[PDB]
Amino acid sequence: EQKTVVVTTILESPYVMMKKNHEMLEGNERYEGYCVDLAAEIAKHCGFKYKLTIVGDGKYGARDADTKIWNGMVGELVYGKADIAIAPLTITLVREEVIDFSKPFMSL
Amino acid sequence: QRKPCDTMKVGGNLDSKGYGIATPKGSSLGTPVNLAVLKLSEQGVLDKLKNKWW
Amino acid sequence: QRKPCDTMKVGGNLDSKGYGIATPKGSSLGTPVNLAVLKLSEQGVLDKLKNKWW
Repeated sequence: EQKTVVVTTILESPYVMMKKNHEMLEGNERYEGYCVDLAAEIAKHCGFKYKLTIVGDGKYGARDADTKIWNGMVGELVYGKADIAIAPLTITLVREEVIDFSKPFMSL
Repeated sequence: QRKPCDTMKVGGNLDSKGYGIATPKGSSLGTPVNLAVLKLSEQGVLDKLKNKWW
Repeated sequence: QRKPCDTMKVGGNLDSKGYGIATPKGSSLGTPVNLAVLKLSEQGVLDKLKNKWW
């Protein structure tokens, strides 16, 4: 009956900031920031339960050579460590063909 | 804005691109968050966040 | 860049937007048109025409 999801985010200082009590908090409390309160607003509208996590590779990361096998942040979606990504990540067809994307939230 | 103010832009920037939320193919979560993003996009709440964080 | 050359841009772009070809609601040719657009994009003719005209 119940369901939960895992979220990917990144500690980019404009978008996510490490709260001073960083020793022992959970990712749903470890963090604040534009991505964090955007995610909170999205969950406020959509109602789903979630947990925030950093990208486990901790980086954008490159394509695997001659294979384009995905980096950590994309692989955590495609290989089920997470089910949604809410991060400063560039829209491109070379990614859209592999995974779906929302409407952009900013233009830059 | 993060002091020391010893860095600066020059030139009129290079391109225009979007940032958005993403979701793997077939995941049910996709459209019910996409509609929420549309809600925020039309309600303009993002302007509060931009003010708060820049 | 035209002959009079008596005016100039100032600053960068204020925002970002894009053009799209448009047709009335549900026009059945629109998807063939979308395919034509996609192919002309992939063929780079969007570069060709601008490089001709500008």
